[PDB]
Amino acid sequence: IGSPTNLIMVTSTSLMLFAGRFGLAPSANRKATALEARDSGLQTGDPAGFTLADTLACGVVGHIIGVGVVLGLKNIG
Amino acid sequence: MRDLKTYLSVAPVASTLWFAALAGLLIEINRFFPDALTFPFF
Amino acid sequence: WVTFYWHWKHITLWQGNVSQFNESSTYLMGWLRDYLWLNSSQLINGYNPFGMNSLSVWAWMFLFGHLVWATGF
Amino acid sequence: PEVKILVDRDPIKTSFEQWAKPGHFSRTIAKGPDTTTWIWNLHADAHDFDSHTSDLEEISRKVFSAHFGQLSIIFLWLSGMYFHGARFSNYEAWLNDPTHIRPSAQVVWPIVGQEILNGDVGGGFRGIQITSGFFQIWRASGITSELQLYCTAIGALVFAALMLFAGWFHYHKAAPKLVWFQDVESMLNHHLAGLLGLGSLSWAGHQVHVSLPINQFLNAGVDPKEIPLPHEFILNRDLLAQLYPSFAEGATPFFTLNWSKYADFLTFRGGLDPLTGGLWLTDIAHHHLAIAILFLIAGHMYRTNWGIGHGIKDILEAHKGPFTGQGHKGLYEILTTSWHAQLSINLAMLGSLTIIVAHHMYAMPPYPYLATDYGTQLSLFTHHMWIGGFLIVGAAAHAAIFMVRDYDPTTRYNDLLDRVLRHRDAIISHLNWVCIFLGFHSFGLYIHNDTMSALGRPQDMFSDTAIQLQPVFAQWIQNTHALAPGTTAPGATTSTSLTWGGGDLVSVGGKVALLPIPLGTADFLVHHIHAFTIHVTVLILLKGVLFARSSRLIPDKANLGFRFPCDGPGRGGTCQVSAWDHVFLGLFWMYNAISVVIFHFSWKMQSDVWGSINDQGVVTHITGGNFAQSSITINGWLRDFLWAQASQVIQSYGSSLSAYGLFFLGAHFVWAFSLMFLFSGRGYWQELIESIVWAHNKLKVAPATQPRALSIVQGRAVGVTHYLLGGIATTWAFFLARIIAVG
Amino acid sequence: RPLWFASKQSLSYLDGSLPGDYGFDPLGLSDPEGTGGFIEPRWLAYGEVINGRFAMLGAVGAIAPEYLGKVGLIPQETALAWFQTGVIPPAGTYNYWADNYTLFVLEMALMGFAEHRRFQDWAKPGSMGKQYFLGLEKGFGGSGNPAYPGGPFFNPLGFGKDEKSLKELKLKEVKNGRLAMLAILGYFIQGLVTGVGPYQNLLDHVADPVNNNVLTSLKFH
Amino acid sequence: TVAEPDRPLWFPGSTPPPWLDGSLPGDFGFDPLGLGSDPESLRWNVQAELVHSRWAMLGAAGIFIPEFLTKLGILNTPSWYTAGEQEYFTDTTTLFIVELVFIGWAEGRRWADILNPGCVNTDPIFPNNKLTGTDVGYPGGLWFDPLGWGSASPQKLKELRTKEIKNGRLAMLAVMGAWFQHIYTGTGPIDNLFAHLADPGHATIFAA
Ligand code: CLA
Ligand code: CLA
Ligand SMILES: CC(/C=C/C=C(C)/C=C/[C@@]12O[C@]1(C)C[C@@H](O)CC2(C)C)=C\C=C\C=C(C)\C=C\C=C(C)\C=C\[C@@]12O[C@]1(C)C[C@@H](O)CC2(C)C
Ligand SMILES: CC1=C[C@H](O)CC(C)(C)[C@H]1/C=C/C(C)=C/C=C/C(C)=C/C=C/C=C(C)/C=C/C=C(C)/C=C/C1=C(C)C[C@H](O)CC1(C)C
Ligand SMILES: CC1=C(/C=C/C(C)=C\C=C\C(C)=C\C=C\C=C(C)\C=C/C=C(C)/C=C/C2=C(C)CCCC2(C)C)C(C)(C)CCC1
Ligand code: SF4
Ligand SMILES: [Ca+2]
Repeated sequence: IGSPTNLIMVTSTSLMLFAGRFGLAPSANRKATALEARDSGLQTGDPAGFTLADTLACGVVGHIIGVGVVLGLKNIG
Repeated sequence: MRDLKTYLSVAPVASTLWFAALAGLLIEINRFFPDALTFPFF
Repeated sequence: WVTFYWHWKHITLWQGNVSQFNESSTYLMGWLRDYLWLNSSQLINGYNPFGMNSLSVWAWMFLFGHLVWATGF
Repeated sequence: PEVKILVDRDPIKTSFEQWAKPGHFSRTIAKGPDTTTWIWNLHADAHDFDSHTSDLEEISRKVFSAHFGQLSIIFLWLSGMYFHGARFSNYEAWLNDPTHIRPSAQVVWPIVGQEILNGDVGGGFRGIQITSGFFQIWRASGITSELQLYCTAIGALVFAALMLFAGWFHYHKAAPKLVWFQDVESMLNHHLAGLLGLGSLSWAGHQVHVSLPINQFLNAGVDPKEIPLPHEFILNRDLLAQLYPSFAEGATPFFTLNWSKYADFLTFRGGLDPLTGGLWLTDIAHHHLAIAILFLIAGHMYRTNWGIGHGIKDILEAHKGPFTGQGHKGLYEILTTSWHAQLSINLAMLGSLTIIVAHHMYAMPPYPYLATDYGTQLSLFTHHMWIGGFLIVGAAAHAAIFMVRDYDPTTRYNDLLDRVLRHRDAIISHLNWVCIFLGFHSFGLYIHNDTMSALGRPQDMFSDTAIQLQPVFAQWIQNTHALAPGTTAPGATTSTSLTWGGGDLVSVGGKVALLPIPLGTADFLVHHIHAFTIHVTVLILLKGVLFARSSRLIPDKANLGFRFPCDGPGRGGTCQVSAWDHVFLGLFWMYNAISVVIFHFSWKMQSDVWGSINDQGVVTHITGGNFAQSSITINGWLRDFLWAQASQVIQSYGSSLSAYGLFFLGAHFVWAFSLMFLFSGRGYWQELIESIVWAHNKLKVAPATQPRALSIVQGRAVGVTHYLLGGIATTWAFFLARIIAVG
Repeated sequence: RPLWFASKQSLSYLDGSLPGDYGFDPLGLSDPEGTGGFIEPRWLAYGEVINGRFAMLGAVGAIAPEYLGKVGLIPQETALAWFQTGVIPPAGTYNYWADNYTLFVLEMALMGFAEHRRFQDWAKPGSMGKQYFLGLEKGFGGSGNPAYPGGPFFNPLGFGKDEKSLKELKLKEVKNGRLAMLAILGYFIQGLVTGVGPYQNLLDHVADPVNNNVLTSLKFH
Repeated sequence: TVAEPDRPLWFPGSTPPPWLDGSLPGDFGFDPLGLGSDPESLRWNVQAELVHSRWAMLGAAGIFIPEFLTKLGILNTPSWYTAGEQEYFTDTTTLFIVELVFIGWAEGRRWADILNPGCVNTDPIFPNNKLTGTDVGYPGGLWFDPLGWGSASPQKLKELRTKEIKNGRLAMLAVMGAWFQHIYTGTGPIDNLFAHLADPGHATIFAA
């Protein structure tokens, strides 16, 4: 650890991971319009259809939110 | 091989070879006999 | 070509500078630089940001022709 | 719907058999010539693939391999430039003393007298001064020795070989399937994130590890041979740390989001480095990093094999409204079917881009010692303007080829296109009107000023001293840019460009680099000239596209093709109704527009920008600030621009610039030569040729390939080609002699 | 049939018959639909095998002289890291009986013969046991399977005489190779960031696992 | 004149081109660019390879043997590379014109033989002399085959002609070898040989 940046990074990260994980985020098996269900064809041991492609996606999104927020927190106060 | 010699006989290629030879010749002649408004040997 | 020839030979004769034609008429840059370019000097200044003179009617007309000619294209 | 690698093996056999059969691609041309017209058609149809075959897969394979051929040629050309930089350049001497030495990368042989073109460029070097700009690039890249240029030339040659090989490979061995090409989401995802993103990131890497430090030692006056090699900055981080201390951290601030600590070599200062007159390399590396992130993000927008992301067809179809009907419905099918459509959009955007580049490179000189090298700057701006304009006229040509060849409402319909076609008369009539209004109220103002000045009424002119037409809007804009740093861009230290912000004149070697560019009635009038010329070009080309199918004069025009001379003397006469002839006509107007643009650039930059500066700071501009009072009149353009600034090129004989005098006259010659073709017609020429042919048969020397006058269309194409070459090369010689002598 | 990150594409062709099959091709590289050069699934299997074997040899020989140099009978003049061997001159060099370039020409000659003939068994099986090669031809006729030619030279002891043991040993060779490739990759990245050699790096992690070069991310030669 | 289908090829496993059936001496199936693809050009190039081979064997002798002996305490002969600059009993140009005349005669008659086989076998002065060869490139006769080793059975002539062509290929490579060596190194070829024999691991291409 060694910073409050860790808290915001695991915050935005784990929050987006949780979003894409169960529901209320366009997962690989959930296509959005303006969240319809669809098949990726890519199997996953996780029973809820949360795949590896969506794992990488939600992680990177949690890092975009997290780095943007921490740089918005440090460059303000 | 026969087809390649045929291609090398085609108008533009034969023209580049021919005029390239002619250019090298005229260049070298003007290199050993530069300037010259006249035929000096009479 | 005829009139360029006549006018340049005479305009050099009238200036006592016949040599300028004799040496400069053997290459085309000589015609472009020492006839047209050189003798446009007073013409194109017939009017300018600093005033006018009697040559303005010839400056104007000079462009008029340039325009009409180009319109023809 | 599962994106994947798809090719076919050995579609076309590698053989010289069809090398020996001219016109093999065409069933008619392959029969060989009965007349000389054959010889021209063979060359006009060589790259018209969709006329050779109707199979989209074959066409796509030809296109792909052809692109490989192009890239091979480009790499061979870059290999040439770097090799000449290593072997026939004064680049090291210039690298020592840039503000004095003139860059020269070509040396001529002493054969016929031409060695005079090897002029004194400094550094004990005789040669031709180059205006391409490679010295400023190589310096900005940290390149010091000729050896590094050798290595780059060898790598470039190798890549030429690789590209050529891949062309042969993907046409003759592994040729992609049609579905492979049509995977548009995959292609856009890989060009956004893979090509542009990883390219920009890689370049940021080279800059932070090579360009920034080596340029620090160059700017600190260190001798280039004494500068550490670029990899010594990668090995011993103490060299960089001495130059840039942040490198002592070990990229830990990057992962810990302490990125502000990198403000050392990643900066948002803006403006120009006053030593080099180019943009801050810290700002540039930071820039390439940001761009890299943006494109790497943009490359995940489109769905491929994992369900996340967008289908482009979905996006198109959702966009429709009460004015446009079902619009955008059908465009995915058109843009994945017609090559000419894609080439049309890409030519439009790539040319427009090239023009934007032309502006941004002068107003924000990106390389060191580039701004003060006026020959290189004028050459670059003019060059990229020409490329842009040509590319845009091409975009019109291929929009027209789409309309004639690939448009089919019974199969691939689009509502927007149909509606446009359904009020083409309104569109073209209104564009026509705007063009007339702009002609009068831009050029007619010039005629007003010439007439008032000739009559001795300068107070009745349109001038900053008489009837002022101030560009109030643009002035307000550049003021807002001047005020931006610290206010609406608190991170920006200085103005975005020195053309905006008042003061902060930048001078290098006594010559100015950039200062605030004034704007007045002269600039107003010229800008409306640019508006006018662009609108007329758009009129000709757009009219060509929208009436390519049909018109009230010719209802079946699309059946006559994209490129045809006419439909005869009837209906009053129908010459030049083809969309091709609209491209022909639009080329002249692109020439007109771009010509006035580059004249405006040279005139304005020499009058109000470029010049020398005193030790006490008194600036003398190359021309005496005479733009404001002399450009507002056509006579002023004839006299104070053309007649004045042509003295160098007509006085170049006997110097190393005499080649520009020769090209001046020769380009005049080919331009006048074009008028023979543009003003006449092939019937006269064919009759004359009948008499000449008689003379040959008299002596048993008439050829079997019967001589024919050029086609009507070829007459036009020859004509416009020589017109453009002559005019453009004339301005070329004029510009280069002028700015090399007085710059 | 344990499956790892399979897809409908992958299971469409990955049949389980290929040694080491876990049905894993998320990019569909072994998809048999489009097949040209080097995207043939057979070629990718033979390639995984060859890369795997070479990677076994390299994974061993890269860390061996360093370890033996720690405590062993090897002279410390010759006991180096894999990257300081003279492979990468800026990382380090050693003066052998040759100039390292003559060594390279030599090795490209020997590997020239071995690899060229190997390929000829791939392109025309059994063609390397026909033309006169000063004998040796018989073992160069191959088994009809390029990755597994066997014969007297390459399989003298004939392990896996039954298909079951040969298939298990093939699964073993595949997983061994997949492990060794990741190994030599690890040598690359470790020696890149750490710079002390792979085994010395591991030891930096042994007495102090709290070292953990991940968070450090520092690099020196 | 004997097809040889299973002959050892240059590229084991590869298929020989159809215009190389093994009948020619020295046929290892090597013509990847199809330079002898048509029969006419293969005929011509067979004569070419033969003449190049013989000239290159004489040249390999003239370089390597005198350089080797003069390297010892036997001869004083100068370096083959610089032997042209030497001053002989007359100027080299007139020697060269002599050479062009006589060699021009020989090459001219060989030329007439290639273009019109057999038409050139008679002495234009003493007709009873004549030449025995029936194959182009192997003229025979008392002058060119006095020991008669050239007129023999097939398979023997194929063995010997194969020997000639392989020796000649080696000699071509060797002559150009001493050339590029003397340009690259600064000595004669025998010094390259000895310098390499002393330290073959180092004294190579890469000692410079
Ligand atoms: C990150 C992957 C990637 C990259 C970097 C590129 C890069 C490029 N593509 Mg490609 N393409 C890709 C994936 C990619 N493509 C995909 C997924 C598709 C859809 C299936 C396409 C289909 C496509 C078509 C149809 C065409 C291109 C073209 C081009 C060239 C455009 C001109 C240019 O910018 O020159 C800049 C030059 C360089 C950056 C030099 C570097 C180029 C290196 C050598 C290639 C690196 C990427 C390459 C694909 C790696 C594969 C090699 C391997 C299989 C042996 C360019 C080099 C055009 C082309 O083929 O031009 C010949 C073109 O017609 N692309
Ligand atoms: C200098 C030569 C010249 C001139 C004057 C023009 C003029 C014009 N062209 Mg043309 N063109 C030219 C060269 C020229 N062209 C050439 C060489 C080509 C071959 C490539 C073309 C091909 C071409 C095409 C394909 C098109 C045009 C179009 C136009 C019109 C543009 C609209 C406009 O500006 O209206 C205003 C008029 C002017 C700016 C001319 C000057 C007006 C003066 C200053 C006003 C004086 C009025 C005064 C009261 C006169 C009364 C006096 C009394 C005694 C009668 C315009 C009238 C476009 C068009 O049709 O229009 C939309 C069109 O599509 N041109
Ligand atoms: C190497 C050479 C030719 C090489 C050709 C090659 C590899 C071509 C191969 C291929 O084309 C094929 C076949 C088939 C294609 O599908 C593929 C490729 C791969 C393209 C000729 C040498 C030919 C070499 C010759 C002929 C040398 C003759 C020497 C003479 C005459 C004597 C010279 C001297 O006299 C001097 C001048 C001075 C004296 O002091 C010394 C001496 C040496 C005595
Ligand atoms: C499959 C796939 C498909 C899907 O779809 C997707 C994905 C997943 C992406 C994919 C991919 C994956 C991966 C990762 C791969 C990788 C591989 C590798 C790594 C290899 C190596 C491999 C490797 C290798 C061979 C290596 C080898 C090595 C060696 C020999 C070494 C050597 C050496 C030694 C000893 C010592 C010295 O001193 C040095 C040297 C000289 C150096
Ligand atoms: C299975 C399991 C589980 C779960 C787990 C989890 C929850 C996971 C996850 C997750 C994760 C672990 C995530 C993370 C991630 C990351 C990522 C995905 C990355 C990213 C990246 C990138 C690419 C970045 C980029 C960037 C940005 C953002 C911007 C700027 C620049 C940079 C570069 C920085 C449990 C426990 C239940 C049980 C057991 C096992
Ligand atoms: S003059 Fe020529 S272009 Fe005009 S209608 Fe007649 S044939 Fe057609
Ligand atoms: Ca495939």
